[PDB]
Amino acid sequence: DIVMTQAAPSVPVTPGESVSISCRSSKSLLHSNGYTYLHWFLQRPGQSPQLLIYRVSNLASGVPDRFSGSGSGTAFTLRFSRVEAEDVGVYYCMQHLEYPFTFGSGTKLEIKRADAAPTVSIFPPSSEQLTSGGASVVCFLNNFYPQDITVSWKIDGAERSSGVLNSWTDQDSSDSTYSMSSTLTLTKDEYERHSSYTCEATHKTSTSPITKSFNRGE
Amino acid sequence: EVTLQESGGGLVQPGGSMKLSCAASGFTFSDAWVDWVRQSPGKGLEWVAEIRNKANNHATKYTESVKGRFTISRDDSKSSVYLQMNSLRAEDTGIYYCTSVPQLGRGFAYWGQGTLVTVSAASTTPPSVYPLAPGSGGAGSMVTLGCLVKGYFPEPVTVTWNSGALSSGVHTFPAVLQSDLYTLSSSVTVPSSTWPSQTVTCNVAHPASSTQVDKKIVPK
Ligand SMILES: O=C(O[C@H]1C[C@@H]2CC[C@@H]([NH2+]2)[C@H]1C(=O)[O-])c1ccccc1
Repeated sequence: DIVMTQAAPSVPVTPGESVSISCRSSKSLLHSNGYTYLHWFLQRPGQSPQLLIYRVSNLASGVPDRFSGSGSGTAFTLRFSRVEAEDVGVYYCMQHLEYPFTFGSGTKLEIKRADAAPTVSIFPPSSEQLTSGGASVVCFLNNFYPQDITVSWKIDGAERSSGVLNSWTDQDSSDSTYSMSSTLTLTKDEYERHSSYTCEATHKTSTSPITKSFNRGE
Repeated sequence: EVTLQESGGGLVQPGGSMKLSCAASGFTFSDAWVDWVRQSPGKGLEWVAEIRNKANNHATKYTESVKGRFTISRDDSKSSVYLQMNSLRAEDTGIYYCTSVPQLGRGFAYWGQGTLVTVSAASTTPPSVYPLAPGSGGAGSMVTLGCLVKGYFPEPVTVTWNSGALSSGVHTFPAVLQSDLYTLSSSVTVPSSTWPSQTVTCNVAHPASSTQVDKKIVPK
C-alpha cells in the first residue's frame, strides 16, 4: 500500500494571508504515461468531500482561483494565495496511482481571530421531562474563541463528573467561533434531592470561572 | 447538472446483509469508472471498491478487508451502481459515498451526499423532544433557546427551527451516545424582540422511525 502522510493535524491562519499545506507519498506517483496521480480534496464540516485539484496542479471546475498546487515525485503542496474565513475544513491529498487508493489523514485549516468570551446559558429540566421521570440540565457555551474550554458541574457546591455528556461544534465558517454543549443527566428523584445547579466554565477570556446557576426550588 | 445520489443505508444487524444504490445523472455515466469510499473515525477516508466501464470489461477491484464480502455492480441502462454488502461487521459502520472518475485523469470529480450505515444489534427507537426555555426575564439584547432530543437510535435526526426560517443563530451539536441511547441538543439565539412575542418552534425528524415532532418553546 502507498502511504500518504500529512504531518500537520491542523494549521492556524489569519484571513488575508497565504499559507501552504504539505503531503508526502511513500512512493513516486509518476505514472508511465507521464501524469502524476495526486489529487487534493476539501471536506467542509458535515458535508461530503469535494475535489479541489487533480493531478498535482489542475484546478477543478468551480474551484476558487486562490487555490494552487505544486510538487513532484513524492512531495506535494497545496497553497492558498489569500485565505478566507469560509475556508475552514479538512484538506486531504490522495494517490490515484495504485490499488488500493489511499488518502492522507488530512490537515484541518483553523482560522485565527480575536478572543471571544462564551455566552453561557443554563436550562433547568423542562416540566415535560420531569413528568416523564427524567431531569437533564443543559448548559450551552456558545460562540467563543480560542477553541479550548473546560466545563465543570456542581450540585449544591459539590462537583459532579459522572453522567455528563459533552459535545462540540466545528469552527464556524462565518464568525470563526466554536460552541459547546454540556448536559448533566439526572433522574427526577436525584434532581429533587438537591437545589443548586451550576455550570462553571473556564476559558482564556476570563481569569475567573464563568458561572451560571439556578435553584430547583424556584 | 451533475449529481450522484446514494440510498439504502441505515441500521443493519451484525452478520446481516445490505445493498446500497447510487443513481447518476448530468454526465456520461457509461464512460465513467465508479467507486465507493467510506468514512469512519480512526480510518478517516477509506477507498472500498470500484467497477470500470464496459470498454474496460466492467472489471472490479476491492480493498482487502471487504473482498469476498462485498460485491459492486452497475446497470448502465439505469445509470446506477450498487454495493451489495454481506456478513457485515461493526467495523463496516460509517458514511458511504459514491464517487466517479468521469474521464481519464480527472480524479474523483463527483461525489454523492453520503449514506450512514450503522452495524449494530440495538433496535430502532424514536426520540422524545423537550423545549428548553430561559429561566428569568430577557434583558439582554439576545435570548438563547434550545431543544433537547433524546432517547433515539440510530442516527441521524434532522432538527430545524421554524421549519427552516431560522438558521443564522443556530447551533446543532453532535449527538452523544450512552445508556439512554442518543442525546442531541440544538440551540438558537434570536433578538429578545422576537421571542416570546413570536412563535419559536423546534422541528425534529427521525427518518429511521418515521417520527416527526414539532414542539413550541414557551416561557416558563
Ligand atoms: O479512472 C480511470 O482510469 C484509471 C486508470 C488507472 C487506475 C486509476 C487511475 N489510473 C485512473 C486514471 O485516471 O488514469 C478512467 C475513467 C474513465 C475513463 C477512462 C479511465
